[PDB]
Amino acid sequence: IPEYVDWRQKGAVTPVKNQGSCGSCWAFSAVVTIEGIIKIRTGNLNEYSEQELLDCDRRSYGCNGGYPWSALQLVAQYGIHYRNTYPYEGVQRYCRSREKGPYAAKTDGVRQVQPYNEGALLYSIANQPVSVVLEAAGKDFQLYRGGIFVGPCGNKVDHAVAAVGYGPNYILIKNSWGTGWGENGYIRIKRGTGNSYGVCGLYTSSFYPVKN
Repeated sequence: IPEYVDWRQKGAVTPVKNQGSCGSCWAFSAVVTIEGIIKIRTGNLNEYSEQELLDCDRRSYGCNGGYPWSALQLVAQYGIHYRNTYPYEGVQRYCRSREKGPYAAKTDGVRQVQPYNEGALLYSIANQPVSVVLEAAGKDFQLYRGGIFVGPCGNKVDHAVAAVGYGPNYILIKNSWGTGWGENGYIRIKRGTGNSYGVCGLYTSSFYPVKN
C-alpha cells in the first residue's frame, strides 16, 4: 500500500455533515462507507440517507445511539435510498422506506477488520473508506481544532466516524460534527505509536461494506 491515501482526492467522499443533537453517529459513519464503496464500483458519487437508517434499524436506538455494523447489514439485506428522497430530520421517526419507492443502492455484505492491528486497518483503508470507533468524550478531542492529534485520551470508545485515508504519521477521519470542528470537519489522528488499542481506542471496532 502507498505511503499516502486520501479518498477525498479520488472523488469518493461527500461533503461533511452535522448530525446535530441526536446520537446518530453510527448512522453517519455507515453512510460514508456506503457512499465510498458505491463510487469505487460504479464510478458515481451519491449521497445516501442517514435518516433512513436512524428510523429503520430496529437493533439500534435512534437518537440514543446504535451500531454501525447493524446499519451496514441493513444496507446489505435491503438497500438504502438517496439522501434527497429521505432527508435528515435530526430525530427518530418511523421507517418510511416503503413509501419512498425502490432502493437506490444495495451492498452485498459486511466484513470486520481484525481489531487492535494498525496494519490490518491501513490495508482496509487503502481499499476503501472504513467505519471506526474512538473515545470522543474527552475535552481535548471535543475542542480539537487542527494538527496531528495525539490525545490525551483513553480507550473508552463512544463515537463512530469514518476513516478515509492516512499518511506516514496519521490516519484521516471524517467526523459528523459539521465543518466548524477540527480541520473543516476532519481529524488527523496519530498512528505508529505501538499501542495496540490505537490512539483514543481507534483500532477497537472497524467494519466495511462489500459490494461486488
